[PDB]
Amino acid sequence: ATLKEVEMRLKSIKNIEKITKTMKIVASTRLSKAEKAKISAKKMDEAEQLFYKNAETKNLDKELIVAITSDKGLCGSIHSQLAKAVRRHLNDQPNADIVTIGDKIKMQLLRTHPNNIKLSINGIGKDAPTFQESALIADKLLSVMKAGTYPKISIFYNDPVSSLSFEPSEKPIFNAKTIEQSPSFGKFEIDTDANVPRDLFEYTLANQMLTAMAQGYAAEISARRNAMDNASKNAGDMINRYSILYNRTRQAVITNELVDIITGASSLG
Amino acid sequence: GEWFRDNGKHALIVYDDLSKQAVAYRQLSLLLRRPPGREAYPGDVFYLHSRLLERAAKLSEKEGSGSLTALPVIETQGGDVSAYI
Repeated sequence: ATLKEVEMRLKSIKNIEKITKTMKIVASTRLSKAEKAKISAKKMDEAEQLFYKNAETKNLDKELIVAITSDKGLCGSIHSQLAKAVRRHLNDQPNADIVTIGDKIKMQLLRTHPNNIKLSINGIGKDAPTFQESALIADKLLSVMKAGTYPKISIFYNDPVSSLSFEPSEKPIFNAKTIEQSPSFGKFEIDTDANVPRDLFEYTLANQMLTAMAQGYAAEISARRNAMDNASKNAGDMINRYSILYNRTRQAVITNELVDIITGASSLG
Repeated sequence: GEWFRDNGKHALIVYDDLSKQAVAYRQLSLLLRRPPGREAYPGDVFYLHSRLLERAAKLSEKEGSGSLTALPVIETQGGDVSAYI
C-alpha cells in the first residue's frame, strides 16, 4: 500500500483503459466492415432459402453438428453460450458427431465431448469469410466426412440480434435425398438427368456455411466490441477509485514523515 | 549460544522475534529521551541487530569448529517488506 505500488498500479490501469478504448475503436471498424459481408451473404442465401420456403424440404426421421466461432476469444458470453447450445442439442443425440470451425469452441467442446469431434477447422477468425473458404470446407465435408450419408445436419452459428444482444442459433440442412422426397418439389420443374438435387445440396451446404460464418463472425465482433466497452467503463471506474486512494496515500505519507521531522525537532535541548 | 559454540558444539538459536525487541528498545530510548530516528525508532537499531546476529557464526577448526546458527523472526504488516525494521 505504498505510494509506489498505487502509482504503478494506477498507471498500469490507465494504460489498460487506453488499450481497451483503442481495441473498442478497432472492433467498431471491423464490425462496420463485417456487416457488409454479413448482408452480402444473407441476401445471397435468401435467394435459395425462399426456394426452401416454397419447396418445403421438411425432412422426416446419427447426426452431424457444426459449431461456428473463431480462433480468438475476448467476446464474452459467446464461446460458452454456443457451447451451451451444443450441450442442449447434444444431450438429445449423444451419438451425433461434431465438426467444429473455431479453436475456442473446439476447446469448449473437446473438454466436455472429445468423442464426437472428428474434424477441426483452423485459421478462420482473422478476416471476413469468403465463399472460396466456405465452399472449400464444404468440399472437405463431402471428402473426409461424407455428410450426404448423414441423415440430419445441424449448423450452429451466432445470430446478432442487435449490436448489444445476440443469439446462438440452429440451422437445419436437408440432404439431397430429402430434396426429391419433398412434397412441394414437383411444383418446381427439374431435370432428372442433371443431378440437380445432388449438386444443389452441396450448394446449400456451402451457402449455409458461408452465412453461418459471416453471421457468427459479425456476432463475435459485436459482443467483442461490447466487452471492450464494458472493460473501458470498468477500468475508468477503478481508476476513479485508485486515484482517490493515491491522493490519500500521498497526503498521509507527507504528513507522517513530517510528524517524524517535527518529533526530532521536538526533543531538542 | 556462544557458550556452546566455544565448547566446539553446535547450537541453533531461534529469536522470536526481533520486532518486539525493536519496540522495547524504542520504548527505552524514548523514555531515556534519546532523539529518535526514522519511524520514531532509535538510530542504532541497525547496529543493535547487527551486533546481535553476528554473534552467531561458524568457528574455525582451531577454535574447535563450534557453531551458533540463528533463526530470527519478523512479523510484518500487511505483507510489507519496505518498512524500516
